[PDB]
Amino acid sequence: EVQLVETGGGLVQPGGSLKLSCRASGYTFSSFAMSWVRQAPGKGLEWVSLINDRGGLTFYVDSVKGRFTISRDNSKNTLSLQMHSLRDGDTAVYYCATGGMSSALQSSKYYFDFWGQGALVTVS
Amino acid sequence: EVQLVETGGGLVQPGGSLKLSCRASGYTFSSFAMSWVRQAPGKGLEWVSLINDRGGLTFYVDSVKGRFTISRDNSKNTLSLQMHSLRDGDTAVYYCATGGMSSALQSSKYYFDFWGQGALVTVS
Amino acid sequence: VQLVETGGGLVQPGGSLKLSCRASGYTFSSFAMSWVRQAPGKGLEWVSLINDRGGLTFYVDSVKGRFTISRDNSKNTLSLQMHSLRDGDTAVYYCATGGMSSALQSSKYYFDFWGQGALVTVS
Amino acid sequence: ALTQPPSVSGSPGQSVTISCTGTSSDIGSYNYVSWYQQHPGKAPKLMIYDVTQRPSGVSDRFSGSKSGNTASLTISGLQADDEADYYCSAYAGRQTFYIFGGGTRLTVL
Amino acid sequence: ALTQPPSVSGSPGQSVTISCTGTSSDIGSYNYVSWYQQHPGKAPKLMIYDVTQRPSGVSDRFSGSKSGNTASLTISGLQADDEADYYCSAYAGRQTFYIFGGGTRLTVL
Amino acid sequence: ALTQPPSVSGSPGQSVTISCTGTSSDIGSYNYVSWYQQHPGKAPKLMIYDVTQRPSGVSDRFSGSKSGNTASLTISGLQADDEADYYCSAYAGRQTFYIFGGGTRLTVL
Amino acid sequence: SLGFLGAAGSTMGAASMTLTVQARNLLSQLQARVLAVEHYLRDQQLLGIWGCSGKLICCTNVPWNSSWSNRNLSEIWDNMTWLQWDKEISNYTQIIYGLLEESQNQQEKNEQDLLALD
Amino acid sequence: SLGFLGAAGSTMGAASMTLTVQARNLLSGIKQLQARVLAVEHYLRDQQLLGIWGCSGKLICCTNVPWNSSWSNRNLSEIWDNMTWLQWDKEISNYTQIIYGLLEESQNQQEKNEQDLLALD
Amino acid sequence: SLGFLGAAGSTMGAASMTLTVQARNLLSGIKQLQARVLAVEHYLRDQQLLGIWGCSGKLICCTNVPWNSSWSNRNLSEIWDNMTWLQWDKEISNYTQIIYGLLEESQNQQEKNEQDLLALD
Ligand SMILES: *[C@@H]1O[C@H](CO)[C@@H](O)[C@H](O)[C@H]1NC(C)=O
Ligand SMILES: *[C@@H]1O[C@H](CO)[C@@H](O)[C@H](O)[C@H]1NC(C)=O
Ligand SMILES: *[C@@H]1O[C@H](CO)[C@@H](O)[C@H](O)[C@H]1NC(C)=O
Ligand SMILES: *[C@@H]1O[C@H](CO)[C@@H](O)[C@H](O)[C@H]1NC(C)=O
Ligand SMILES: *[C@@H]1O[C@H](CO)[C@@H](O)[C@H](O)[C@H]1NC(C)=O
Ligand SMILES: *[C@@H]1O[C@H](CO)[C@@H](O)[C@H](O)[C@H]1NC(C)=O
Ligand SMILES: *[C@@H]1O[C@H](CO)[C@@H](O)[C@H](O)[C@H]1NC(C)=O
Ligand SMILES: *[C@@H]1O[C@H](CO)[C@@H](O)[C@H](O)[C@H]1NC(C)=O
Ligand SMILES: *[C@@H]1O[C@H](CO)[C@@H](O)[C@H](O)[C@H]1NC(C)=O
Ligand SMILES: *[C@@H]1O[C@H](CO)[C@@H](O)[C@H](O)[C@H]1NC(C)=O
Ligand SMILES: *[C@@H]1O[C@H](CO)[C@@H](O)[C@H](O)[C@H]1NC(C)=O
Ligand SMILES: *[C@@H]1O[C@H](CO)[C@@H](O)[C@H](O)[C@H]1NC(C)=O
Ligand SMILES: *[C@@H]1O[C@H](CO)[C@@H](O)[C@H](O)[C@H]1NC(C)=O
Ligand SMILES: *[C@@H]1O[C@H](CO)[C@@H](O)[C@H](O)[C@H]1NC(C)=O
Repeated sequence: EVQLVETGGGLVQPGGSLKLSCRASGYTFSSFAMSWVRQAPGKGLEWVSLINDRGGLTFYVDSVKGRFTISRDNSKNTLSLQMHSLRDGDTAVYYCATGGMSSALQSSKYYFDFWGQGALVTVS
Repeated sequence: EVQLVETGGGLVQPGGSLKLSCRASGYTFSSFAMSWVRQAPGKGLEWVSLINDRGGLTFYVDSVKGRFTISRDNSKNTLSLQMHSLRDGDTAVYYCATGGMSSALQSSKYYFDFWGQGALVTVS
Repeated sequence: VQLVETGGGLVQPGGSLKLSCRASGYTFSSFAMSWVRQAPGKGLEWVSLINDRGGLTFYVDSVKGRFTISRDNSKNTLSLQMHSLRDGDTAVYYCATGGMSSALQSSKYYFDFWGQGALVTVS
Repeated sequence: ALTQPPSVSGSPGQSVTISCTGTSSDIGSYNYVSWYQQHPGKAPKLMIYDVTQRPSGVSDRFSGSKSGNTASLTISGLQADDEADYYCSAYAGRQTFYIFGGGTRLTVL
Repeated sequence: ALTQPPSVSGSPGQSVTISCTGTSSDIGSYNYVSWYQQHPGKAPKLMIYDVTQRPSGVSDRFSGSKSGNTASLTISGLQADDEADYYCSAYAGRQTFYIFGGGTRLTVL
Repeated sequence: ALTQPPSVSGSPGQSVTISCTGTSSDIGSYNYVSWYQQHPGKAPKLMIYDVTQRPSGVSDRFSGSKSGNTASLTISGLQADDEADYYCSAYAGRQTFYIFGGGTRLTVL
Repeated sequence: SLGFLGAAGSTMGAASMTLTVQARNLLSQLQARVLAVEHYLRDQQLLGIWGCSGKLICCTNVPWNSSWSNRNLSEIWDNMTWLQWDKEISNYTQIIYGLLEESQNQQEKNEQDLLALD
Repeated sequence: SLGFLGAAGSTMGAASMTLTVQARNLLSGIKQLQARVLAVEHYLRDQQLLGIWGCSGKLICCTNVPWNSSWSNRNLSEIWDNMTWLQWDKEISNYTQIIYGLLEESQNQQEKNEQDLLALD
Repeated sequence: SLGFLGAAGSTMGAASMTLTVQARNLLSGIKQLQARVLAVEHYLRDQQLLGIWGCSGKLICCTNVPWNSSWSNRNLSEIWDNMTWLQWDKEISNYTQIIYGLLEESQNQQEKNEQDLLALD
């Protein structure tokens, strides 16, 4: 069974910073791309960032290109999203997800096949 | 000096599709780039699309890049323009023309030279 | 080090004006050069940058279709030709060294030696 | 960039459709259109991908289609945990990777 | 895009100048300015290309000039040079191939 | 793009600071932040570059720092001759080379 | 790194990451040296006729025909080795190379025209 | 389609479509070995000469060196449509080294400009 | 214009302007064939090594390998302005195999990243 567990932070101040650490198990970590998807409590789902399986390529939405860094460690099976300069509008649940990209030799997917539990990130 | 004869279409609803075509005679078709130029009934001329002599390169205005496809057949001496998602604002007389860009080994043009007789596109 | 601009004002906006700058006291061909705008009632604005060889020129968007910057490394001079000048372009234009280094030198990204102003008016 | 109607409902045993509308750069040019089902208090799960494909373990009651610049999720019958917030998602090229629509509440009357 | 005079006029036996102006990316940076004659009810035909040249088959008394960001068509004689909008066109780079702007409904009274 | 509050004042023997505010894409991303001191009628002579460095030929009472998306100039042994218009300059990138704030008037009582 | 040909029995998606190990062993009695140089130059010429001049992994504009091999990528790259794949598509290799040449020729003319726009 | 040198008598605009046909035939006891070494050296000298011009890996390579009207005062409608490559090669036997020197210098300037732009933060 | 190796005693910044002068002199009974074959083999090994690094067709090739201060702690004002290439070669020869390995690995990672970027529809 594939499981993704977010172990990141909670409440931060405006202008602060934090990281979200996502652990994964039940599959080969280095074989799948991963992502973080945002959902405000009163809004629908919003994609924020994705990282490839090897970790060399990262992609972001325009609003976070200068604020968010996504990285992964394939030896520790750990995904890490570091967020800086958060605003009041960024209060949301951030879901760790697996899928959405493949490194050309596997198959075409463009979908998110596994989702985590959802970390709650709030700004005072 | 040369003859260009367009074949038009009828009345199409908004959101539909329409194919225009143009036949060439009196010159070597494969030696010249061809273009399509639009003229609304009460306005002036507007360039819409340009295709080179081999058909490999197509250029469009921004407003039609996701809607119009220009195609060339050098064996039938035939041009076609397949328009999708037409709106009432696209009602106009469309002309096919010989001129525009030249393929690097020919003298520079950047002008339209020979014109057809026009074809009407009416959108409800 | 000295930088001496040659220039003057202009009448009948829409014409063109050639400004120049002579350098002394240092190797002209070894440093990048720039022109910086300062309106009498405003702060400093960067306008143009040319590298040490002269092959690379950079401009702000508002003057990309108006200003041409060139340099002559034999006479140790700059030449800035400003086309389509408007009344809003009245400012003191300073000749300055620096702004970049050509990959084999330590970086700068600063302007150390400044001129005395091209004293350019538009009427 | 994706608009879908809210407040979708139906009786047990009846079939429903949930539409999703985009432009030529989101739906018309790509077959990478997917649908997710999120229950309140739970993370969303993948239900439909590649317009007509299902993940393993998902029953054949969920299907779908695409036409023009629109797509539709077809739910044949209604029962049990079908009542949920559904979302459409589409690939939007290299500049914007994924675009999601708003939530559609599907209720079983 | 390209500004043209508001349909100038003149008597038969006199000449007119029809201006065509734009910005540095339309006129100032390129010498590829052309003029077309479109008789009502008929397709346009090429009259002037490359600012000063005319194609074979077109009579004289049609010429042009360029200065700064302004190009102009000089028409002399007006010997039944009936109203035909006298459109100008210029090449404006790879992103904007051709623009025509408005027109000049020259009348010969 | 840079914000420089005006009307800074002080007295001989006391320290003063002049702030400079930018954004995450310029001050945060690059360390190429410089400060100039312009006396009326004089060229804006360079005083500080690379946040913490000074050129040869100036007093060492001028210093500075950078933190977050802001930067500052500090004068310790303020002199009566330091009444001048100070400017903050920063490298913005390859598409936009340099950004400046407004002039900061420093007066000494 | 496994060494020269050490990935020969590995799958294509694993062996494709060791291309430089194979490349460095192609250049390093006179008839043997000249023959090795000629084979290296013929392979580099074939790469230069295509657009793959300086690359070891090169993506082209030739679509894959299902008549050459109808296997999906989950079998070619994850299950099959380069020796088995090379055996499978030997009969079509000379076809594929020809199409690659044609594609580059069209591309060169298109680039020549695209750089010809003022 | 016409084979090696088949387009030699055709116009250069038409012969430009057979560059791969000509290129494939440049690479393929003591006399055999000397002949093979000589063919390799001629190929490598031509490839180095292309490489120092920034044309490595290309059969049609556009450059930024302007054409001097003194080298050949002909229009493109005459050079490309009414002339062969052999006649052109005879016509510009003179000035070939001038063109090669200008191409080498232009590529050196382009490499320095690219190095300075890539080093620009 | 200093001739072959004329810049050998010039500084590295000045000697880098003569890369084509040295490059064009690298290409030009059984004793002479052995000499010619060895010259060709050395040229091809250098060109293959440049190709592996992603530097094919260029004389000045910029890379993504950071400089390790342990290889040399000199700044640009010393390496390029007050040092020749011979002295630099004497200082760096202990570390050139580490640099070559890093260049090869960096290009392999770059090729995989480019292939994955070109696989996004
Ligand atoms: C040989 O096969 C085994 C079975 O999975 C695999 O683990 C091993 O890596 C293979 N050998 C090589 C050199 O790839
Ligand atoms: C594949 O090859 C066959 C062989 O005749 C051809 O008919 C077909 O069109 C080819 N398909 C593609 C997609 O190239
Ligand atoms: C590829 O085709 C084989 C047919 O033998 C099939 O078993 C396999 O599941 C296919 N791969 C995928 C990813 O569906
Ligand atoms: C594909 O994988 C199966 C796994 O059982 C193996 O038996 C088969 O030989 C593989 N195919 C090839 C071509 O090696
Ligand atoms: C390839 O050719 C060989 C003989 O040349 C033949 O035995 C084999 O069946 C062929 N394979 C295919 C797939 O056509
Ligand atoms: C030789 O000249 C004739 C003259 O018309 C032409 O048709 C023919 O194609 C030429 N030959 C080649 C090989 O191009
Ligand atoms: C063309 O060559 C002649 C040689 O007589 C020279 O004088 C002239 O300056 C050259 N033209 C250019 C544009 O370099
Ligand atoms: C090309 O130049 C020749 C030289 O006289 C001339 O006769 C011919 O008309 C020119 N062609 C064009 C298209 O201008
Ligand atoms: C090249 O120049 C020499 C100099 O005398 C002259 O004799 C020869 O005829 C010229 N060749 C051509 C083809 O112009
Ligand atoms: C040799 O050294 C002197 C020292 O000043 C220098 O001027 C000269 O250019 C050097 N020679 C070369 C060929 O660089
Ligand atoms: C290169 O630098 C790193 C620290 O950045 C150091 O750990 C490593 O040992 C250095 N390499 C060598 C060969 O000394
Ligand atoms: C920089 O170079 C100079 C000589 O030009 C030297 O004196 C100084 O110590 C160097 N600085 C370093 C390595 O930080
Ligand atoms: C370095 O600079 C000194 C300054 O006097 C000079 O004498 C010396 O020759 C220079 N070294 C080189 C290699 O140019
Ligand atoms: C390179 O390594 C050898 C091995 O001991 C050493 O003797 C030599 O001094 C080293 N070179 C440098 C420049 O440190």
